[PDB]
Amino acid sequence: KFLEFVKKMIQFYRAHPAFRRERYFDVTFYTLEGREVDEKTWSSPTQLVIFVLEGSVMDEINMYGERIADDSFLIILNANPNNVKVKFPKGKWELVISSYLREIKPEERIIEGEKELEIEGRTALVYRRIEL
Amino acid sequence: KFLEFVKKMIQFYRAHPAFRRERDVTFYTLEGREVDEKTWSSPTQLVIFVLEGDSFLIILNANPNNVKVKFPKGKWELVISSYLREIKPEEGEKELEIEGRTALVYRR
Repeated sequence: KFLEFVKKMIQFYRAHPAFRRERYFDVTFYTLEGREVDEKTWSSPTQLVIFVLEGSVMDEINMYGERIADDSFLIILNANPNNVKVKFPKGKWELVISSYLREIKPEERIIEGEKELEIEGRTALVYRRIEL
Repeated sequence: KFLEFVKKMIQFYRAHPAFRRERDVTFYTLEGREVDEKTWSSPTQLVIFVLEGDSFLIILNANPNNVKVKFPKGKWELVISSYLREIKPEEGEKELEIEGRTALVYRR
C-alpha cells in the first residue's frame, strides 16, 4: 500500500512543474485563521505550514518558445500532534492526495468559499484549485 | 533658514537610538493599508514606516500630485517636516491629507 503511495506521489511531482521552478532565488504563505503572513507570524516557531503555489506561466518547458501553465496548488502540512481547524483561501479546492490512511469524507474532497475544515493532527494535504 | 533646518534635522538623528540599529520596521502604502505583495514591486512614489521598537511614525512621498493620506494604528504627534508655507493647523486615527513635493513625520 506504501509502494502504491510513493508511486502516486512521485508521479504527481513529475506531472506538475509548479513544484519544479528554476528561478526562486508566486508563493503565498498562510496562517491557521486563513490569512497572509506578516512578520512575527513568519518569525515565531510553528507546527503548521499552509501555502499556495500561485501562478502558472513558466518559461518553458524545454522546446522552442512555448510557455506552459501549471494548475495552482495549496499545501497544508500539520505537524501539530493535535487536530486543528483551517480556513481555506479563495476559490474551489480539490484534495489530490493526503497522509490520511482512512477513507476521505465528502466534505474533504472539495471545499470552497473560505469554509473551515477540521484537519487531523500529524497530517499532510495537497489541493488543486479548480475555479476561477 | 535652511542651515537652521539641517541643524535641527540632523539633531533628531543625533537624539534617538531608533535610527541606529542593524535592522521592527513598519510599513504602509496609500492609504492606511499595511503592506502586501502587489504593492511590493509597484513603480510609484509612496513610503511610510514606524519604529516600535521612544517610538516614531514616518511618512515620505514624492510626488507629482496630492494623494489621500490616512495615519495608522496608534497615536501621532508631529515633530518636523518639509513645508511650502508654515504649520497649521494641528496636522488616534484620521485623515490629513498631505501635499506634493514633500516629506513628513510623527511620534508616539
